[PDB]
Amino acid sequence: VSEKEFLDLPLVSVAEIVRCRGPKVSVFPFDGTRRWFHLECNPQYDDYQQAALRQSIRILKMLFEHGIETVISPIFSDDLLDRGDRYIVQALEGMALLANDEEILSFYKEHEVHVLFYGDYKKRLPSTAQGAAVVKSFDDLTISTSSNTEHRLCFGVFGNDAAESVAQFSISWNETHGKPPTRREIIEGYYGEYVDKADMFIGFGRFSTFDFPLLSSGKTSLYFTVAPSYYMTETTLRRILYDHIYLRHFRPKPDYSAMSADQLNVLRNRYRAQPDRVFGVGCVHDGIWFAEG
Amino acid sequence: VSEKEFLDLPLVSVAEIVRCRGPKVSVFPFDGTRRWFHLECNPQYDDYQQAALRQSIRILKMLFEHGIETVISPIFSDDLLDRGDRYIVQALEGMALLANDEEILSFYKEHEVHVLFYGDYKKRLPSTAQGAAVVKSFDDLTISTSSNTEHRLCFGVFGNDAAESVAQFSISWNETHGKPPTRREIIEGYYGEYVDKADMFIGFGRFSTFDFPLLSSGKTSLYFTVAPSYYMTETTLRRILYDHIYLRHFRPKPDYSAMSADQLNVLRNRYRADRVFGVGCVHDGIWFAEG
Ligand SMILES: O=C(O)c1c(C(=O)O)c(C(=O)O)c(C(=O)O)c(C(=O)O)c1C(=O)O
Ligand SMILES: O=C(O)c1c(C(=O)O)c(C(=O)O)c(C(=O)O)c(C(=O)O)c1C(=O)O
Ligand SMILES: O=C(O)c1c(C(=O)O)c(C(=O)O)c(C(=O)O)c(C(=O)O)c1C(=O)O
Repeated sequence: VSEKEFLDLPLVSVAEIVRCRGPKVSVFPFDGTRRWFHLECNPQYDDYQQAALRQSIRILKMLFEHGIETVISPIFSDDLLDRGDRYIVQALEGMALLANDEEILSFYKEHEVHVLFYGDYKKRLPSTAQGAAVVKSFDDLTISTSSNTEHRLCFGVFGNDAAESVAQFSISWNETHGKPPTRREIIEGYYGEYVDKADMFIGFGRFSTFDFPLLSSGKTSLYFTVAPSYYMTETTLRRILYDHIYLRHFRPKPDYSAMSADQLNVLRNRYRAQPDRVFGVGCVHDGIWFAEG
Repeated sequence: VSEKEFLDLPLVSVAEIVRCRGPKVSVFPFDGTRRWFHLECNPQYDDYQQAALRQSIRILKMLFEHGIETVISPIFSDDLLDRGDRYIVQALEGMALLANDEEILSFYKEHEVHVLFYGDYKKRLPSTAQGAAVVKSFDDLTISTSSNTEHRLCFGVFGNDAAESVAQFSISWNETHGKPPTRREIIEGYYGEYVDKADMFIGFGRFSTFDFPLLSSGKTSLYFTVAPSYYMTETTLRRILYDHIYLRHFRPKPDYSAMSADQLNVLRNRYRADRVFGVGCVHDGIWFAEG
């Protein structure tokens, strides 16, 4: 099955393929959107939060339409890369939109998305009226979308450093059960439901991943877009899916004892000089980091 | 300071720079060493475990000498990529070497390395006799290198999925202390000592990271070499270090509201021209990242 074929497939058979072979759980932060906003919109007229929210809908829609069961989307934390909002008041406007805007509520309905929140936000959100309201809206959104069974969407708010949460949870579970919680139960406790390990993380810019505790594995395929997340097109998404599905786990494994001198030379040249190439090494233009290619 | 300048530096300078600007903690699994072995050695005449061991010593020495304080190296687990051994009898040979080999005991001694092991190896490993022995060797090695204070080496053996371990550690801790353990205490519990969050991870081949629970962060800089880990030269390491130290956290941050139409255009065009690092191709059953 070739890449061009896969790009030529109608959406339905792609979603079938993904439902069979994964990725089942995908991590996708929306990074660099302030960059995107200053390049693709008019900051003098356009409303930042609405522009961003429209793109979040578009991308979530795209991911689910391609047959991805669960999306994990870090939204706000101390270690989020290229975050959507520098200051928490603006971030709280964004989160509120996530839990109250009619357009996105309609999206959750139309795509049967059940929406969960993870992280330390119940403690760490501002002890302000606004943060109280946001926490409330989160709880309400989890409730109002709880009849939706086709897709799971997990938003991460202070979704780094689960260690203390796991500890306290485990202590409680042991007190209430007489035995430690299994791994499964720990995951349910942190995310509100059981979620399988991530099959891919799609990042942007600097190679870095974050905010998906308990869900990371060496099997999680990692990608890093050159352009900020909201530049994501359906073709890009397909190149990533094709790579994860057919290329990252190609069979059969090569047998190097079976190789000709030529075959070893050919493979040696790829790895050997030239030279000492490492992906993730970059360069800086006008204060902006870009991976060298 | 530029890439060329940094590369021209005396090692001692590079190391002082690393000592004060980081990476203080670096994750470096040794991956694809079987490809390397089939490409660079003679399997009919060369001993695999010894060749691998010698390369491990070379790279570890290189990292510690460049000023890095703690190296975390996944050795064996269920989610390692391009692992050193397909079967656990061989992997136990390698582990045994790490705790018992003359050359490497000498390495720990001369570079004042304290060596710890993390993961669920005490439960999984000693199903057999060889495993039980490896575990005792692990313990002995942690103890006999314990007065070394310059550098820390953590070898990962079944060092993924710490959740259950953290849970039991916390239950026990709370039972003996009357309060939950802090993050620091949890980290000390899992690794034996407190370890700061990883500042960088250096993989190989398929973009993936693994086997450093509790120590991963958005700030962990990630790198994936094209060639198997044992091909690493001092130049590669210096390019990596330079990127992490001076590029990944460039200041000052750009101000888009202060750019000219032309400046906005040039940047808009880099992004509008669609590439994804991590997308690859396959030659002869082997995956390579596309440039
Ligand atoms: O301080 C910021 O919030 C910020 C960030 C950031 O995520 O920390 C970035 C960034 O993407 O890393 C940028 C940036 O686009 O480089 C800026 C910026 O406007 O230059 C800021 C910022 O608000 O200053
Ligand atoms: O789980 C695998 O994907 C797998 C497969 C496979 O294609 O299903 C094979 C195979 O092609 O037979 C093999 C194999 O080498 O026989 C392995 C394997 O290396 O054990 C795997 C696998 O990694 O699980
Ligand atoms: O089954 C293996 O152990 C294996 C692996 C592996 O780590 O799972 C790899 C690999 O690097 O992914 C390879 C490989 O080099 O691609 C091989 C191989 O010899 O092709 C094997 C293997 O022992 O078959």
